[PDB]
Amino acid sequence: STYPPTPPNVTRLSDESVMLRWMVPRNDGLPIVIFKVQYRMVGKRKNWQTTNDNIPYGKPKWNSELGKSFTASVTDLKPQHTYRFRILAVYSNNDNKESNTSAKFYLQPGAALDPMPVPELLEIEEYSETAVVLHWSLASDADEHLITGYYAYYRPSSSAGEYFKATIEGAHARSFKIAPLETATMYEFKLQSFSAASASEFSALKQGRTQRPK
Amino acid sequence: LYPLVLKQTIPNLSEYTNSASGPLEGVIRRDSPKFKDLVPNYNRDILFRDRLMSKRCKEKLNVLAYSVMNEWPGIRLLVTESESLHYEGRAVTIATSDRDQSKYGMLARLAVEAGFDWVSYVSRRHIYCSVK
Repeated sequence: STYPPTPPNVTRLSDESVMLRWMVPRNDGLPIVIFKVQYRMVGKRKNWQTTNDNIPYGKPKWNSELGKSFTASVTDLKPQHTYRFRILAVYSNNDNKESNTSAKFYLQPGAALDPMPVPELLEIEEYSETAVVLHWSLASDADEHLITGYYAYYRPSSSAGEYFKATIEGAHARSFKIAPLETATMYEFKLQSFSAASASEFSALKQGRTQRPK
Repeated sequence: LYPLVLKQTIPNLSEYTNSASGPLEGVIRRDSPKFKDLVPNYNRDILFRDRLMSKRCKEKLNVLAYSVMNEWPGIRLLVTESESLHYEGRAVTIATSDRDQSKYGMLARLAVEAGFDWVSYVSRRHIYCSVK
């Protein structure tokens, strides 16, 4: 049998893009290989659009006592329109199962919205052979009440692929372990603060390597 | 080569556009001067739930027929229907002979591989394919 992802939750990233967050609940059904992301406009003549990314399930199997949570962006959206979003899981037998759809989400213009604080990203802690720890700071001014958390973007250095994303909740966080990562591998990392309504400019892009097996 | 998911389309764009199945045309009737061009497919390894199709439709439907059998030895392709291109013979609605809806995403991928110009995973019941 095959257990579906939860409906994605949406935050606005820019005038033309959003971040989606979902889970797969702990279950003994078939493994998921990838997820696909779909969106559709609420309104006229409207069909489901599929984005080009194949989001890999990754490892480990579960990242909590509840399931495994995932973060992914959808970009190139038309501003000032209402959308719905859903996630489709592809299983190890090549079948697929879609989440319930999100709530209607109006893509706001940024004029009424307040600038978010840009994290200042410190050197990447070369933590272990399979993990790295990001550290950052917030400028003195920063209205931390504005922040729900941080979105981290990372990929192998020089890779042309899309960034992987991860979510860390809590305005007060100032560090985050990214794991599991490939061993002896150079990654590039950038970080933004986010709220439901928006997200900061990016930190500097920082490079950091997992450890080399001795 | 991932299978398609529900509502996915390859190539990832509109049906009637260029890079896909190209433009719509004349709706073919019994009286139509076109009607003589719609060919029957008497491939024995394709199940029909109808036999009358366009020329390119047959070409690709035959490769897919033997591709299905190739991917799954002993399985057969099922054509369930032959304002879209159905009245022109240029679109098919398909499934598998064993009715394994879990294969449909895979079947969709096989229709792309088999060289259909535009494949659409329209429902859990069946896959839509078309040619230019």
